[PDB]
Amino acid sequence: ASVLWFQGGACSGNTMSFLNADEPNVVDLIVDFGLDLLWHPSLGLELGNNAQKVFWDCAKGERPLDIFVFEGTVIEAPNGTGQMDMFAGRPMKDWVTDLAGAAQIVVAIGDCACFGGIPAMEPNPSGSTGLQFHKREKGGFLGPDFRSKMGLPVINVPGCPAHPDWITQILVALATGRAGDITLDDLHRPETFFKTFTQTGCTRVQFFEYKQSTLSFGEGTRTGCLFYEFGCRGPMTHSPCNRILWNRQSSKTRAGMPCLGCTEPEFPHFDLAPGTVFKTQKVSGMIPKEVPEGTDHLTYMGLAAAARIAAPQWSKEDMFVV
Amino acid sequence: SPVDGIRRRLDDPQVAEALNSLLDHADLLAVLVKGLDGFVRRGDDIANNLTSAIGELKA
Ligand code: F3S
Ligand code: F3S
Ligand code: F3S
Repeated sequence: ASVLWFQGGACSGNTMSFLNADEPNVVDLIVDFGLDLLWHPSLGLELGNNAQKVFWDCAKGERPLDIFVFEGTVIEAPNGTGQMDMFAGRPMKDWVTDLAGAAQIVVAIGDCACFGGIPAMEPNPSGSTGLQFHKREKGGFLGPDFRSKMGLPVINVPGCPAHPDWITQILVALATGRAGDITLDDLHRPETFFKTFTQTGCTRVQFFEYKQSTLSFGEGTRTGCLFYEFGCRGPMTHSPCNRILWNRQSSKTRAGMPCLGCTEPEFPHFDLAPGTVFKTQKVSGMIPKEVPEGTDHLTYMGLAAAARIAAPQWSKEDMFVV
Repeated sequence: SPVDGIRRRLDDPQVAEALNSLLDHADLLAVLVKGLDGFVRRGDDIANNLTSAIGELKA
C-alpha cells in the first residue's frame, strides 16, 4: 500500500506525533506492515526533481497511490492562487487536487488538514482550509462530495496534533484487511477513536461528577476537574486522549492542562479570543456557557448542585499527590 | 403476664404475616438506617458543601 504524505500549512506536529508511534512504531509501520511510504517531506530521501518525479507519477496515475496523507492546511492565499504554499513547483493546493483525485484513500491528519485548524483562525492570512471541512462546515478544499477511489470521503484524523495511534492504527487496519472495520463519524473521524470524549478516562471525572473544580495550576491540579475554571473542553470533545494516552504516559487533562477541544473542528475554539484561554466562560459567574455534550444547562446545573451537596470529602482534597 | 400477651399477638396469623413481611424488607430498613447513619456521620461534610455552595452564590 503506497503512501504519499504531503504537508501544506503544517507545523509537522502530526508527523512528529506519528513518529512517536508505538505498537506499531513508525519504522515497523513503514517497513513491516506493507505500507510503502513513497515520500514524506520530513522523511523522504528524494529531493528536487527525483521527489517531483515521485509526486507527478502519483498525480498522473503512472504509479498507484493507495493512501494520500495530507497534513497542514490547504493554503489558498493569495487570491485563491495558493502561492503562500508553493511545493515542488506548484501551489500545494494543486498537488492536493491531483493527489486526492488519484489516491485510493485520502487521510487528513491533524486539524489543519481536517478542518483548517490554527492557520484558519481569523484573519486566516494564508486562506487556509481543510481538505473536506472548513471548521465544522463540510466541504473544505475538496468539496463536500469528494470521494477517494475506494469511495471514502477524506478520513479526518483530527487533533493538533493527532495522536500517533489515531493514524497508525487506521493504517494497520488498512494494512491488515480491516478497512471495513473503520467507521467514520459525521466529521469523517474514525469512530474507534472519536466516539469517546477526552473526558472518557480522564483522571478528574470523579471531581467533575462531584463538581469539584481545580482552582489553580501547578499543585492546584493535584485535585479537581479543569472544566469549571480552566475551560476544559473534555466533556464536549470527542477523542480517546484519556483512553489511549499521549506518549503512552498522560494526557493534557491528566497533567492538569485543560483539553482545548483540538479534535473538534472549531479548534481553536472561540479563536482564542481574549478571556477564552484556560478559562471557563460563565453566565452570571456560575453557569458555564457550554455544558457537556448532550446535556442542557438546567439539568446540568441541577445535577451539579445535587453533586456539590452530596460531594464526598476525598473529592475535595488532593488526589494526585506526590 | 403482659409479655405473654405480646407473644400471644405474635401467634396471630395477621400479626405474624405483617412481621414476616417486615422481616422480608428488613434489608431495605437496614440500608435506609445505614444510609441515615452515613448521612449523619457525613453531616459536617454536607454542611461544609452547603457552606461552599452558599459562599459561591455570595461571591
Ligand atoms: S500539530 Fe501542526 S500540522 Fe496543524 S493540526 Fe496542529 S498546527
Ligand atoms: S473530568 Fe477531565 S476531561 Fe476536563 S472536564 Fe474535567 S479535567
Ligand atoms: S486538546 Fe486535543 S489532544 Fe486530546 S486532550 Fe483535548 S482532544
